[PDB]
Amino acid sequence: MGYSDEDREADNLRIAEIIKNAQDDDSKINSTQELLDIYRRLYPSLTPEERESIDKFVNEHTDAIIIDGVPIQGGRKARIVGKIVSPGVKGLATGFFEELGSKLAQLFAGENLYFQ
Repeated sequence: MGYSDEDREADNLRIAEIIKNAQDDDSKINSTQELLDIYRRLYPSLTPEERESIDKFVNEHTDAIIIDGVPIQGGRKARIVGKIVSPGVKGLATGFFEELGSKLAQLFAGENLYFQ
């Protein structure tokens, strides 16, 4: 259907590289932030029906990160530097970090959009 699958590999390469480049909890949890960037890349013109596929692996499949009475939704790690977070929530980010890698794998079959 598409005509640039070769370009998709570029974004996917980052997802896999993040997992392989991570081993410890602090490294993975901290690396998870970079993984989120790859997600927005596939948010150029996604539909509700199509995006539903990914939602099935985040909405009722992944967990959220409660920090400062302001947890996130949609399986993802928000930017929280120097906050009143706990050691029980910091680790939770790692649980989704690994799973996120596999999820982004399928997302590769669509498109991307770099910007910063």
